[PDB]
Amino acid sequence: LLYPFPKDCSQAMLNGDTTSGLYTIYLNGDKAQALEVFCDMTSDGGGWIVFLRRKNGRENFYQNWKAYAAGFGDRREEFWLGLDNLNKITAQGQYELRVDLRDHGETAFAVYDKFSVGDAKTRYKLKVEGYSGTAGDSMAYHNGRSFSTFDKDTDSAITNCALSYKGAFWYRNCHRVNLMGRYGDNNHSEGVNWFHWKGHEHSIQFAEMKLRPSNFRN
Amino acid sequence: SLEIEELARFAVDEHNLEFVRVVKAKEQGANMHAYADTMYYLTLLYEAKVWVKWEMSRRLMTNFKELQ
Repeated sequence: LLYPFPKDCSQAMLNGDTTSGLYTIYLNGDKAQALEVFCDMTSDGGGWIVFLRRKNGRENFYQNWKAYAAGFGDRREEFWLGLDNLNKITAQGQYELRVDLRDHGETAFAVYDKFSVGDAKTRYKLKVEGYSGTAGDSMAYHNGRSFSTFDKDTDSAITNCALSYKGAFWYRNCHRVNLMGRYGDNNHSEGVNWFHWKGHEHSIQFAEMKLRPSNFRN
Repeated sequence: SLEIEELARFAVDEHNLEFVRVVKAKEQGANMHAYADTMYYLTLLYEAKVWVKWEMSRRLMTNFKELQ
């Protein structure tokens, strides 16, 4: 193989793997640091590590700090990859973020040219910059925020955002994105929300967040 | 109305024009809680977008503005 220990789904694709599904990647190409991830090899040029999937409400996203740090779920179905994994992957180079949204036969997407997640000491501080696409720039509001769960609030929050809005996120006061919100919940701000596409009173049926090196575009 | 005028004057100052008056003002995008961050859409003719944000600091609730 071109990359015997591929460090992301873009190296897996460059190895000649063109089918979406589960692949073993190796953090910093280290054989001792295997991670089985879902690769989206068909959307927008492929080579994407999927790190969030919402599609049917079968999985619980109203989970504590430890669950969000570690990851949870079947990576073939609804899941969250884990903030420690996102920190280690985004530290490997310069990654872009893609968000794919589908609802009742309508589709939209967002791309952010720069996406990184800080380590646990930073409470997994979000960097998200350079919007393009059709879903609307709802992540800009969240740029610079630490992560919060119902059991770990911030010293800057007016309300417990995770408790109030039935999820976990890089909340401010509180969100324009709530993709780890409560499935099918059209109550204001409580659902699978992307404000600049469907507002706060519309829970989206299908959402994926995914990342790959930004240089893959060229 | 006094608060809307202060937002409109703040927007002109941050852009720098001489503020005359507010033509139109609408708030949109807040989550459904008291003291939620909100965007003001101001017509003053010019169209301005001004954040009104809230944060706790040492258990005190603080309020600040940003020109979008």
